[PDB]
Amino acid sequence: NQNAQALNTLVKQLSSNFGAISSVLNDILSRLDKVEAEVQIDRLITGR
Amino acid sequence: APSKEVVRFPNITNLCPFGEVFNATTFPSVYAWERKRISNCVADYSVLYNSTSFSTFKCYGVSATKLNDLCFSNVYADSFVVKGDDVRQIAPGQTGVIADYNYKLPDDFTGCVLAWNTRNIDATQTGNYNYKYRSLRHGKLRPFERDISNVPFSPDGKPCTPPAFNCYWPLNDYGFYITNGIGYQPYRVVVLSFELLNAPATVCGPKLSTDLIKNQCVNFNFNGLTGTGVLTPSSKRFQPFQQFGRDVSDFTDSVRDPKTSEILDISPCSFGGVSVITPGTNTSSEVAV
Amino acid sequence: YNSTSFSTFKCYGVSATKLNDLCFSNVYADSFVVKGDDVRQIAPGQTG
Amino acid sequence: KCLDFDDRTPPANTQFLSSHRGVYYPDDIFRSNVLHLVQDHFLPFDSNVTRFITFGLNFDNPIIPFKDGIYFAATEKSNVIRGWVFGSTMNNKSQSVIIMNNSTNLVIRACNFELCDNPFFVVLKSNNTQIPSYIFNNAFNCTFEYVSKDFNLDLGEKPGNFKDLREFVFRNKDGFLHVYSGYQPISAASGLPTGFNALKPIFKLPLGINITNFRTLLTAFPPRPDYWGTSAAAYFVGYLKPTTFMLKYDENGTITDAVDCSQNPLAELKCSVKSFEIDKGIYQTSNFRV
Ligand SMILES: *[C@@H]1O[C@H](CO[C@@H]2O[C@@H](C)[C@@H](O)[C@@H](O)[C@@H]2O)[C@@H](O[C@@H]2O[C@H](CO)[C@@H](O[C@@H]3O[C@H](CO)[C@@H](O)[C@H](O)[C@@H]3O)[C@H](O)[C@H]2NC(C)=O)[C@H](O)[C@H]1NC(C)=O
Ligand SMILES: *[C@@H]1O[C@H](CO)[C@@H](O[C@@H]2O[C@H](CO)[C@@H](O[C@@H]3O[C@H](CO)[C@@H](O)[C@H](O)[C@@H]3O)[C@H](O)[C@H]2NC(C)=O)[C@H](O)[C@H]1NC(C)=O
Ligand SMILES: *[C@@H]1O[C@H](CO)[C@@H](O[C@@H]2O[C@H](CO)[C@@H](O[C@@H]3O[C@H](CO)[C@@H](O)[C@H](O)[C@@H]3O)[C@H](O)[C@H]2NC(C)=O)[C@H](O)[C@H]1NC(C)=O
Ligand SMILES: *[C@@H]1O[C@H](CO[C@@H]2O[C@@H](C)[C@@H](O)[C@@H](O)[C@@H]2O)[C@@H](O[C@@H]2O[C@H](CO)[C@@H](O)[C@H](O)[C@H]2NC(C)=O)[C@H](O)[C@H]1NC(C)=O
Ligand SMILES: *[C@@H]1O[C@H](CO[C@@H]2O[C@@H](C)[C@@H](O)[C@@H](O)[C@@H]2O)[C@@H](O[C@@H]2O[C@H](CO)[C@@H](O)[C@H](O)[C@H]2NC(C)=O)[C@H](O)[C@H]1NC(C)=O
Ligand SMILES: *[C@@H]1O[C@H](CO[C@@H]2O[C@@H](C)[C@@H](O)[C@@H](O)[C@@H]2O)[C@@H](O[C@@H]2O[C@H](CO)[C@@H](O)[C@H](O)[C@H]2NC(C)=O)[C@H](O)[C@H]1NC(C)=O
Ligand SMILES: *[C@@H]1O[C@H](CO)[C@@H](O[C@@H]2O[C@H](CO)[C@@H](O)[C@H](O)[C@H]2NC(C)=O)[C@H](O)[C@H]1NC(C)=O
Ligand SMILES: CCCCC/C=C\C/C=C\CCCCCCCC(=O)O
Ligand SMILES: CCCCC/C=C\C/C=C\CCCCCCCC(=O)O
Ligand SMILES: *[C@@H]1O[C@H](CO)[C@@H](O)[C@H](O)[C@H]1NC(C)=O
Ligand SMILES: *[C@@H]1O[C@H](CO)[C@@H](O)[C@H](O)[C@H]1NC(C)=O
Ligand SMILES: *[C@@H]1O[C@H](CO)[C@@H](O)[C@H](O)[C@H]1NC(C)=O
Ligand SMILES: *[C@@H]1O[C@H](CO)[C@@H](O)[C@H](O)[C@H]1NC(C)=O
Repeated sequence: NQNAQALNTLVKQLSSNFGAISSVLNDILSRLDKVEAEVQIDRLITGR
Repeated sequence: APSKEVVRFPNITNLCPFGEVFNATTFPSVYAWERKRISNCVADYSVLYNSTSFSTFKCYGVSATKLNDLCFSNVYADSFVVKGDDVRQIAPGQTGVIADYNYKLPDDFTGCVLAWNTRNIDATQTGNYNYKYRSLRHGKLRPFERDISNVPFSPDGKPCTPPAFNCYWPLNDYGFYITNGIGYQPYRVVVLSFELLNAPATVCGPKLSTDLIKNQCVNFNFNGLTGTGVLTPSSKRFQPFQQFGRDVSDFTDSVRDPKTSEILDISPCSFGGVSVITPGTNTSSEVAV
Repeated sequence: YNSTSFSTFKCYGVSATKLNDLCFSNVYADSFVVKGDDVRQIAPGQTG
Repeated sequence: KCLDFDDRTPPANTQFLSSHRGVYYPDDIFRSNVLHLVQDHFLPFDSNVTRFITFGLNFDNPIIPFKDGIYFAATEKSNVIRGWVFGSTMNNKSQSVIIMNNSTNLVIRACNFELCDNPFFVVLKSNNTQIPSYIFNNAFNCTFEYVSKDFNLDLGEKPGNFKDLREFVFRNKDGFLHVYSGYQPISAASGLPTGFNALKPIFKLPLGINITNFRTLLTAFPPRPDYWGTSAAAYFVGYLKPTTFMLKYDENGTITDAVDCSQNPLAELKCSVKSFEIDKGIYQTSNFRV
């Protein structure tokens, strides 16, 4: 159960914004150009 | 790696009413600003290039260079006229007479602000006093809320009659003259507000749709939401007000086709563990996988 | 609001919408005149 | 013209509980087989709801404050409740919006209404025909107008218990009046039936109006051309508060249950562990908050 729960919480943590406008990479890359997208994606990369 | 491109936008044939909004014959006062809904059209704003020059163009929540590749939900255009000095107040987080008592933008505004000088038509040699703004009010307006009441104002907050010494009418008239300075010249402002990638949309950028390819890794663009994945038929039943579906990870895992209304599941292209067995690079360059 | 119209109004270290709810320490007002082109220079980090 | 009902018993403002009603869909994203935590303006579980009735000498249509959005339930059997007026001053000095079923269309109009102090529709028991009535005396600054597709409402008093429970949630935010709605068949003689029913979005009106008060629109049943009467109907009003809810999406993607995290320590524990089922034991919860 501990192993399964660790993996499942890892999966669920992908939904957490880390100070970024959204946790969905595709949404960010669809709305924002290279620079602002880079800022948001850097936040997401740090969090993940 | 994806090999093909799928683009699915809804059946839209008409151009958006750029001439009706940005080229209207009359504009409201800022205190009585008017809102107009926009739907079922192509937002090919390059047509504006030949007709309109914008002193101010600022977009929030979206990059200016992505507008051509998106579809917009709940599109509204708010139109009014202000002073040149007051144009800076049409933006989130501002203070001043306009942002306090006439027109307030939300902190989380998504959309764009366009302003352009209108001295030639909105100003006269004799002075045009048709445009107004509220100069006194008991408290500040809430975002996107309107107050067109005209009742006498008293700073003590009691019923009022104009003659009394502590009594003022709360609406002031802009005086727009031809010989005015740039800060006292009329500017027409259009605020476009919309949501982008969370609901059905009927206003779309000028893009060409392709055939729906299924069971193949593709680069897809559904109503402006881009990604890479494999599309399959879905058993999910979306409500009419739902356009996208998300899993526990917030990944967009389903979508309703804009044209056929079919529900399609989206899956990642990459999958499966791989390992490499080697006897040592010095011994050999042959590997097993 | 009734007397002055400001071409430029920029606040640093504080949000314009909170000014009504604060008390200010050691308040000073520096006053001068410049060219229109030079107004942009009245800001931190400028050169000219 | 505007008619006044004389010798009306004052509203009693009887109090009941809301049980688990008032939940609506927080967004437009499809979800299924998932527990979703969301903070928003919800009606807290088992909150106080005020009842207003039309029966006998009671014609309860007072001005009720809006506060931060409301939940409005209607228990009826003869379609007595027809709509609402939302506004601030409830007169022609400010903008108001009327939402009403006039027995053939749904009409939403935002103008400067010279609202009648006693606005109502009129239905004749003799042959169940609605007669033209007055909801307002005048209107001149209309900013929003909407008329739906034609239909036919079933007029006429009916016997038995209340059969229809119609629920609405009204929320004014960022210049939009959000209206969520839901229907339920009931067989209740009186009171607000206990249960759960997720409300779906039906309107997002771009009104941009300052809304602080509202008054329900009802229909009177005059027995004679100069006297006023009433048929049985009831409605209930409750107030939304900012709070955190854990919603449950089932296989078809419908909200079938919810937990109000602030109701009691057990609900807080359920929201923290993200599950409707808690095992036996002792669990640390939030420190005592005031
Ligand atoms: C806005 O509405 C007011 C009336 O007051 C409003 O409506 C009521 C039904 C209530 O809901 C009030 O709370 C609400 O404020 C209009 O003022 C009224 O105008 C009428 C028509 O001109 C006046 O009638 C006249 O009054 C006198 C005698 O009393 C004589 O001149 C005439 O014989 C005639 O009866 C009425 O007095 C006046 N006041 C009231 C209290 O009704 C107001 O005109 C309207 N504003 C508009 C239409 O712009
Ligand atoms: C809301 O409704 C009120 C009441 O009808 C409107 O006020 C009215 O506006 C008209 C049009 O501007 C005014 O007419 C003009 O008024 C002056 C009189 O000196 C002058 O410009 C013209 O000769 C003409 O008569 C009218 O006086 C005014 N009425 C009142 C009682 O104030 C108001 O405009 C409406 N608001 C909106 C936002 O539509
Ligand atoms: C929506 O409209 C209502 C009704 O017009 C507004 O309520 C009004 O709010 C003002 C400002 O807060 C109140 O005036 C002030 O009240 C006290 C004394 O009562 C004091 O701060 C000042 O001297 C001044 O008088 C006013 O009383 C109040 N009116 C009512 C009937 O409650 C409300 O502000 C509007 N909301 C928005 C968001 O614009
Ligand atoms: C959107 O339109 C398409 C295409 O149908 C029309 O004819 C095309 C040649 C072109 O002129 C389009 O713009 C027209 O709308 C409809 O697609 C239908 O469905 C199948 C796939 O299931 C498609 O391959 C066929 O071409 C179409 N068959 C028909 C129209 O009989 C689609 O249904 C339209 N969607 C909406 C919401 O109106
Ligand atoms: C909710 O309201 C009740 C009172 O409702 C009473 O019963 C109804 C059936 C109807 O007859 C109403 O008119 C009655 O008033 C509150 O219950 C009491 O509230 C008072 C005042 O705060 C309190 O002192 C008492 O202890 C409460 N208990 C009883 C048994 O009456 C209740 O507090 C209200 N809820 C909230 C959150 O305010
Ligand atoms: C909703 O889906 C169900 C099947 O899913 C189960 O029941 C749901 C209500 C919900 O509890 C899920 O988590 C469950 O897994 C459908 O139920 C059947 O629907 C058919 C018609 O399609 C009907 O004839 C059957 O009686 C239903 N009952 C069973 C036990 O299968 C239900 O129809 C779906 N709702 C719709 C289609 O509106
Ligand atoms: C309910 O209201 C609607 C909308 O006002 C009425 O239908 C309108 O009637 C007016 C006045 O005759 C017409 O000018 C409009 O064209 C109608 N609009 C429609 C049909 O969409 C309808 O008659 C009303 N029903 C009643 C009073 O019973
Ligand atoms: C009284 C002079 C000294 C300053 C007082 C103390 C602290 C700062 C207070 C207010 C700063 C805002 C000044 C007015 C500019 C905004 C008005 C407008 O946008 O038109
Ligand atoms: C000499 C031309 C090529 C540039 C030289 C190399 C690098 C960049 C050097 C300087 C940039 C500033 C130019 C002057 C503008 C600032 C002066 C002002 O604010 O008035
Ligand atoms: C608005 O449209 C008319 C008609 O096409 C055109 O002549 C005019 O130039 C447009 N607006 C302006 C400000 O010129
Ligand atoms: C742009 O406007 C000019 C001036 O009216 C006109 O001659 C020209 O044809 C227009 N071009 C397009 C592409 O509309
Ligand atoms: C604002 O200034 C005008 C123009 O001088 C004057 O008439 C009015 O009384 C002033 N209002 C206040 C509230 O000081
Ligand atoms: C119903 O009764 C009213 C009231 O007398 C009458 O006007 C009408 O003609 C009757 N019949 C109908 C509406 O079919």
